[PDB]
Amino acid sequence: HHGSTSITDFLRLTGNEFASVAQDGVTAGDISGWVDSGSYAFNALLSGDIYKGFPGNKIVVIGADPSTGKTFFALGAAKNFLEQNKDGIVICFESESAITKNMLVERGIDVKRFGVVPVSTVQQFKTQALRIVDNYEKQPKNERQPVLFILDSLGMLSTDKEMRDTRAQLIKAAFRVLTLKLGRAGIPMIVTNHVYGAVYASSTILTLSKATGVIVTVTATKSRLTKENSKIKCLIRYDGGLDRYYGMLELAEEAGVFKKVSTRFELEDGTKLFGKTIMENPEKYFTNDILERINDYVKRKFCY
Repeated sequence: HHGSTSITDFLRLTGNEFASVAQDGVTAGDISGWVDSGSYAFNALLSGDIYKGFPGNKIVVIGADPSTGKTFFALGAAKNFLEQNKDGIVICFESESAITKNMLVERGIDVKRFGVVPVSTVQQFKTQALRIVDNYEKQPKNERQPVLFILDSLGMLSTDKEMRDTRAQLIKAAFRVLTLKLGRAGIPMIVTNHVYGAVYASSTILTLSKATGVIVTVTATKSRLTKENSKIKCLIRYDGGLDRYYGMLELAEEAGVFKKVSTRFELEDGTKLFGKTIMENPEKYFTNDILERINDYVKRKFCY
C-alpha cells in the first residue's frame, strides 16, 4: 500500500483543506492581499510598494505622543477602506470617549458602516472582538463583507484586576488568539498606542511624530516587511483621508525621477516646475510612467 509519495499527497494526508504546495500560490499569505492606506508614500513604508498598503489579515501598531493625531491617522485609513469597499464595515474598539458622529460625518466617513464598541479592559476587548470574529468566521466565505478593525488605544486599556499588575501576560495571550483568528478570518486591525504590551500586538510597529491638514513623519520603528528606521511624510487631511500624493515629491527626488535644479524641479523631457506647482496638480505630473519608476526605487530603499 505504502510506496513513493509526492508533496501533494503528503499535504492531502494532513486532512487540512488549506495545506498547499507553494507553486499553487494559495497560502493564507498569498490570499490575504492588501488594504490601500490612501497614501502612496505610506503604502511604501508599510509594504515596500506604493500600490499595496496594510496586510489584509494582520495587526499593525501605530504609536505616537498623545495629541499627535493617531486617532485621525486611523480614521484616515478607515475612510479609504469604506470608499474602496462599498459594502465594507469598520468596527472601532475605543478605550477613550473621543469618537463622535460629527467628527466622522465631517471627515466623509459613512456613519452607517462605522461601529464603536466602548471597552475599558484587555478582557472586554478580547471577548467582544472575538464574539464578532467568531461569527464572521462561521459565515461562508461567499457571504462575508470586508471588515477593518481599529483599537484606539492599547495603552489606555486597563485589566479587570486593576479596575504593579498580569497585564503583560493578559495582552500576550489576547493578541496570540486575535492574531490567529484575524489572520484566518481575513480581518486587518490597526492598533493605536500612546508613546511617552505593543511588542505582543504586532511585529510591525510604526511611530508618528508631528511636523488642508496635519503633516506627520511615519517611521518603521519595527517591521517584518521593510527596513527599520525607514521614514516617509504623510498628510492627514482635515477632510478626513490620508493624502494620496503628499510625501511623493520627497521620494521622486531621492528616486532621481525629478532632479532639483535651483528653486524648482526638472523632469525627463526637461520641464522645470516649483514643488508647489507639482503638488497643486499631482494627477498631471505623477503619471503611471513616473509612479512605476518611483515604485522601483521604493522596492530598493524600503526592502534593502
